[PDB]
This record gives sequence, C-alpha cells and structure tokens, in this order.
Amino acid sequence: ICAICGDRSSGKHYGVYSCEGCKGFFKRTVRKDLTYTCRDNKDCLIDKRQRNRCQYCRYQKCLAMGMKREAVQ
Amino acid sequence: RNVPRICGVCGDRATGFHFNAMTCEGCKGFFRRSMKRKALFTCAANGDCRITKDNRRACQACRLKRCVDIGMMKEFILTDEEVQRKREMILKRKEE
DNA sequence: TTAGGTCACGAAGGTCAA
DNA sequence: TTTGACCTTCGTGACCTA
Ligand SMILES: [Zn+2]
Ligand SMILES: [Zn+2]
Ligand SMILES: [Zn+2]
Ligand SMILES: [Zn+2]
Repeated sequence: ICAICGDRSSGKHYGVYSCEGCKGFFKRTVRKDLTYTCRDNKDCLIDKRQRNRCQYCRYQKCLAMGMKREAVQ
Repeated sequence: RNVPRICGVCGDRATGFHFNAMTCEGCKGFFRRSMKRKALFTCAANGDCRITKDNRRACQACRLKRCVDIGMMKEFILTDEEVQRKREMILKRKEE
C-alpha cells in the first residue's frame, strides 16, 4: 500500500512504501529540483485517481510521509 | 568460546566469530565483500552514526569503520588464490 | 570452531509508450 | 513533457556444507 496515493505498493522507496508512480514522481521531482505551486488550499486530497491533480500537494505529501531526498542519487 | 553471542557491530544476535570478532551473520558477509571489493564508503552525516540491528544498512561507511574498530581482520580473508587451490584439490578428490 | 557459496530479496537506477 | 508499468543491477543476509 502506497502511503501517498494509496494505489498498490511495489515496496518501500526512498524510505516509504509507495506505488511505482509516486516513486518516479518523487525521483523526477528531486533530480530536477522542480518546484510546484498549489492551486488552492494546499491540502488537496491525494489518491490513485486524483494524485496528479496538484503536483505541489503530491510531492509535499511525499515529504510528509517521510520520503527522503538524500535517498535519491 | 563462551563469549556473548552479540554482534559488536550492530548489536544483532551474533552467530559467533567472523574474521576475528563476534559478529552477526550479516555484518560478516558485509565486512568481507567490503574488503574483497576494496570499497570506498563515505558517510553522508558527520561520520558517526550508531549502528543498530535495524538501521545498520543505512550508512555503510560507518558500519565498515565500526567492523574495523572492533578488530575484524582482512588477514582472515582467504585470498582468491587459496580458494581456487583448495576448491581444486578437494574437487579432484571427488575422483570416483 | 568458522570459511566460502547460495540465492531469493530489496531498493536504486533506468526505458519509452502513451 | 510527465507518467508509470517494466526492466536492470547489485548489495543483503539467512542457511548450509565442511
Ligand atoms: Zn502512490
Ligand atoms: Zn494543490
Ligand atoms: Zn552485526
Ligand atoms: Zn556515517
């Protein structure tokens, strides 16, 4: 179970169980130091279906659920 | 030998001695590969994490350095030579 | 006694078809 | 230009023979 979007979990990654999606999105995010801006209240609901709704809140949750940046290379 | 079955690297349960120090079956495997491969670990932190049965795999550089401080010796690691050799003599003596 | 050999598992990387 | 299902490496360690 992915502590981020919920969808199936390939297994832990950068410190947290997570789907393949939330893995790539978190890698790409770091390796490129991308920065997103929240379209609304910054507490958007993140799940399998609407995990792409807001990049800011997605990534943000990743950190929140404990994903480490230095775990990425 | 009667000395506590506790690994001096990670506090895990030790299965005895390995390359001259009381260690878990995991740190043994580690310490050897490390030397045989001549690896160069470098600790992100300030070179001083605490090795534990659970975090160990976190910072290799420190694990290794720790292996080394509790006395593990490379001396005890068979060369590539030694091995091939024995492996052979024994194998030939399979001659039936 | 411990040594090396196994090898089934992570967990990091990467590829590219949509 | 992002996704994410899939695939590639390789370090791990529990077990085992000797
Ligand atoms: Zn997810
Ligand atoms: Zn948002
Ligand atoms: Zn140990
Ligand atoms: Zn360290």
